[PDB]
Amino acid sequence: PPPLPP
Amino acid sequence: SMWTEHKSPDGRTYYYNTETKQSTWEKP
Repeated sequence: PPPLPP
Repeated sequence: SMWTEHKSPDGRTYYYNTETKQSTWEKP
């Protein structure tokens, strides 16, 4: 799964 | 181009660019 943006 | 649609756990709609491999908020 892709990481969430800040 | 080349994006992924996912729902931020906090309760938001975020997208991940698989063309450059980065995370972004809101539709680009």
